[PDB]
Amino acid sequence: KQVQIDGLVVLKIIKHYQEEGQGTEVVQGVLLGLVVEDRLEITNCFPFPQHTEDDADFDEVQYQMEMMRSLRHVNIDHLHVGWYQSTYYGSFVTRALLDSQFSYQHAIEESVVLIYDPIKTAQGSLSLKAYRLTPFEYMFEEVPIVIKNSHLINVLMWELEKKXXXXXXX
Amino acid sequence: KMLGYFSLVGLLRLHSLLGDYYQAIKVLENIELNKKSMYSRVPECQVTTYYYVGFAYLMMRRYQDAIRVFANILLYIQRTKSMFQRTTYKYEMINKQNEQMHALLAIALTMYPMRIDESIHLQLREKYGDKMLRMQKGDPQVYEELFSYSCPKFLSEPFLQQLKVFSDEVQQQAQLSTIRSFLKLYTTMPVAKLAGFLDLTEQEFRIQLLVFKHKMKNLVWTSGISALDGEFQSXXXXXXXXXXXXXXXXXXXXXXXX
Amino acid sequence: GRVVRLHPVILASIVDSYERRNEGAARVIGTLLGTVDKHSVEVTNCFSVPHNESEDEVAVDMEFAKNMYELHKKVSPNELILGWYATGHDITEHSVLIHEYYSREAPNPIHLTVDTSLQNGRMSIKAYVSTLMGVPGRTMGVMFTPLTVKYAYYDTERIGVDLIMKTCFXXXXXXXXXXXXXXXXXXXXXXXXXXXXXXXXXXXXXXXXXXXXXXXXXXXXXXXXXXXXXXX
Amino acid sequence: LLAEMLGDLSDSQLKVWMSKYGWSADEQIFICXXXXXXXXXXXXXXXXX
Repeated sequence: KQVQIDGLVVLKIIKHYQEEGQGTEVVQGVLLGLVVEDRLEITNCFPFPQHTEDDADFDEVQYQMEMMRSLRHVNIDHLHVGWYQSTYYGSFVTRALLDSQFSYQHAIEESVVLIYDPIKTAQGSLSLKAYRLTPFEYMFEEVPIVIKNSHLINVLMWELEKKXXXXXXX
Repeated sequence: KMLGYFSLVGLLRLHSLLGDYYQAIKVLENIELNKKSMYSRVPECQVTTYYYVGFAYLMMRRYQDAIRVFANILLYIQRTKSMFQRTTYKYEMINKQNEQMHALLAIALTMYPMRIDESIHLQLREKYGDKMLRMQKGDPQVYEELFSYSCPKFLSEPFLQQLKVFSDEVQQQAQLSTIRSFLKLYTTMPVAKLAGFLDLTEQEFRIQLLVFKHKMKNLVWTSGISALDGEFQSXXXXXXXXXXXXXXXXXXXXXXXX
Repeated sequence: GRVVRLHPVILASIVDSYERRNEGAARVIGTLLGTVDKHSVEVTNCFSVPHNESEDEVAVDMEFAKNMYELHKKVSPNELILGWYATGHDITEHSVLIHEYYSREAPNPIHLTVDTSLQNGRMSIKAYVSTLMGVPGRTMGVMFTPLTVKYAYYDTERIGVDLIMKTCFXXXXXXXXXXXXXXXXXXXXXXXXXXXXXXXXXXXXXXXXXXXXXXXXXXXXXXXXXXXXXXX
Repeated sequence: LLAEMLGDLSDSQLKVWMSKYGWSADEQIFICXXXXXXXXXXXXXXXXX
């Protein structure tokens, strides 16, 4: 199984986690995309506001519905394919995070949990993983995440340190 | 060696005035020498060389080579119809000579392309503008009369130009162009329409002959000619389209760069 | 303002916005966020807008602007609403009027054109603020001032971009294809109406020598022809 | 017509010339993608710019 993460999805998750890190409050959001075959495309994400509540019940359905409706006026219009969080404890320190995933899985059994570490992520090393629950057994497992970028996106990214029909056909 | 080149050009010109066409052409072929020495020594010499090249082109069937040499000596309207402006550095008598050369070039110039330009040339004179109008009309009767009236200009030595040969040859080519300009584009054409148009040409019998003769030239294509019926019949496209698109882009580039 | 810096995320966000619709002809519009309180405007985030254009007239969803911005403020108040973007690739006739709308949210309005087609390598972005030089003895006339751009990133994004470029260092699409086929099966009438439009634009320009309007019309016609070729 | 044009030849003489150029009588004497797409893409881009 493979989670393909888009350029804006990865940058938003790193940005949000780091912003969250300055906050000292854990940061979560939703991942948007497409279940293709076994494989899942994550094309975008959005941040959920910080909540006093920890882990589950963090989600704000009024915020989510508003954000989803306003995006839909926006082009992407993509299913919630899971959620991301930044959690410091390693490795697999916290039980609580998993139950959240069970709630997502009950809504859509294909849902994916992404976890990113904004402190240990350094130049040359992004610290990220993707999980699903298993269907004496362990409760969950990790699938490697690849990155998808268009030729247009590749050119765009190269401006750092600079010194549609096709996609459809594909 | 610039002086030697000048001597060659002058000698060649003298031979042409009193000399045979082929030997002069050979001299012209030897004759060309780096631009720069001529540019450093004087403005005029380059203009004279350009005039000689134009004369050779005129002697030559092609008017293309002479068209380039004359424009460089003097400003000429460019492909894509942009003005070509010449430097005024050369001495005024030399400049007058250059203007005369430009007037001569018009004859070469008209053959090269189009169309009705005399903007650089003075508006008032009817000598050249009138000639341009007559060509536009497509009727010889006016053209012939233009030669007849401005018989004096052609004559200007008399032995050297006893018979007006070049002007007559040029006029006969000029008469043919308009007929080709309809240029077929019709699968099948009524004989009568062709007869009406060919009737204008001086020979009445030319269309039976004049039309077939045109086919031999190949400027215009006739289908079914000589037929019992008597009625004439008349990837590549993509390439043409692509070409046009290229021109459009070029124009845009120049605009952006500007 | 002297210049503009744009974060790589904004470039990628504009491209992602454009990509989802899958329309070559269509130009997408949204909001930019960042900081415009100095001579260097820093563009650091963005969001898409619902946007439609009919004839000269265009519709923007005002409520969408307010409601999304309000959520943006809850995430990060440091990233202010500083202007708008569209996918261009060029300035359009309606842009000074659209810009007047964004002025209500903030001023002066800033327009970022992001060329998501990326025809020119050097710039994926053109930046403008509205100003009028003015004419003596006459009322001042509004126009866009072109500002120089550079792409710059904070450390987080720099790290992110470097990581992304390391290795270097469908139903909707089908529907679009069907629409293109339908256009092809109709293009003889649309040709004759794009021929007229083209002439109209020329007329406008003549009047100016209105001119802007005509130019826009001509551009639209050309675009329509290009889209017909691509379909073929 | 051909015989006339050749100088009013007899049928026998005409035959000599038809034979010489391989002409014979019939009813009468018988006498006789991807790249493009890419180009458009570029052109379009240029126009847009």
